[PDB]
Amino acid sequence: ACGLVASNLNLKPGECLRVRGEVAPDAKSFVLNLGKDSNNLCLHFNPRFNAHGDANTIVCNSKDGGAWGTEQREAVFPFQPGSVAEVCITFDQANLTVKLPDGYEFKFPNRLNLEAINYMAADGDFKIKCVAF
Amino acid sequence: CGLVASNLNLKPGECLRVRGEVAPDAKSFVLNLGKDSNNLCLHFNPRFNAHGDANTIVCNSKDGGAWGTEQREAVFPFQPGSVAEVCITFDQANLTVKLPDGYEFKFPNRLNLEAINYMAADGDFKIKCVAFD
Ligand SMILES: C#CCO[C@H]1[C@@H](O)[C@@H](CO)O[C@@H](O[C@H]2[C@H](O)[C@@H](NC(C)=O)[C@H](OCC=C)O[C@@H]2CO)[C@@H]1O
Ligand SMILES: C#CCO[C@H]1[C@@H](O)[C@@H](CO)O[C@@H](O[C@H]2[C@H](O)[C@@H](NC(C)=O)[C@H](OCC=C)O[C@@H]2CO)[C@@H]1O
Repeated sequence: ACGLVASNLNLKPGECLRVRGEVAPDAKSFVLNLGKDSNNLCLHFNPRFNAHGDANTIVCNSKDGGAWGTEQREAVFPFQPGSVAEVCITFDQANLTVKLPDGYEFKFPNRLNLEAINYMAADGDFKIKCVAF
Repeated sequence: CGLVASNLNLKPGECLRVRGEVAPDAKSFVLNLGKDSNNLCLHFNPRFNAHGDANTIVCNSKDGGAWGTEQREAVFPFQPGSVAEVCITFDQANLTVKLPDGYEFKFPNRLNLEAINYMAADGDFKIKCVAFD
């Protein structure tokens, strides 16, 4: 499903983007995309509950000029179907830092050259309740 | 200009809460709501000192790119250099706009929208949080 799209976010390095949403009881996966536009993502954040052959795995990637980068997976899955979850994201030139429920945090390399994050899109089985910038 | 959001999927009776910062030198700010940028059920424009108005909220609609007839409100609970929250709901007949300090007004739903999918900010108001109830 296609969810909320925001543009002109003007999120600068060090600033925090917070997103709170409801994970569907029968959720299979959801996505938060961040970057410049739909073809230029410094972060594709994709928790997979049960999707693409994956169970309870966070998949991350980038997209540069339409081209998917090299996927990476994380080793903690602090999401439950049928619950509210918050995600908090910042960045600097080297990395995005993703803070999750249950104390967990990880970094994903920043493979694009964006001065600010201007675009966010949410998709899949996560109903956005609040965005704070 | 400011934040633009699409795919909001706001339905009748649901509450959209927008918090932000009114600039210290504010002259005017805008929240636009509707289907898309050409079809606005609400152009909400507090004018501190702008476009011929002092301390007046101007409201209008836009239907297929054409501005409607302006409505001016009777109240103005905004100050430059402050934080302010605006809360909006709608139904068949009207948008209801709840303002700081207990003020509220109605603006007719001229386009008869059954969903609000688009929001945009402009002017001397920086959005800091958007919430959906
Ligand atoms: C469009 C879109 C969003 O979906 C794709 C996106 O989530 C990317 C992120 O990298 O992954 C795509 O699926 C991958 C899948 O993750 C890969 N799995 C493994 C384990 O590496 C897969 O690998 C081949 C199988 C060993 O390739 C697919 C499709 O590209 C999402 O489709
Ligand atoms: C585009 C855009 C955003 O700005 C315009 C928008 O707010 C519309 C909404 O109807 O109003 C435009 O300004 C009017 C202004 O409301 C009028 N003021 C008065 C007091 O009638 C003005 O009248 C002539 C000057 C006293 O005309 C302007 C332009 O139509 C905003 O430009």
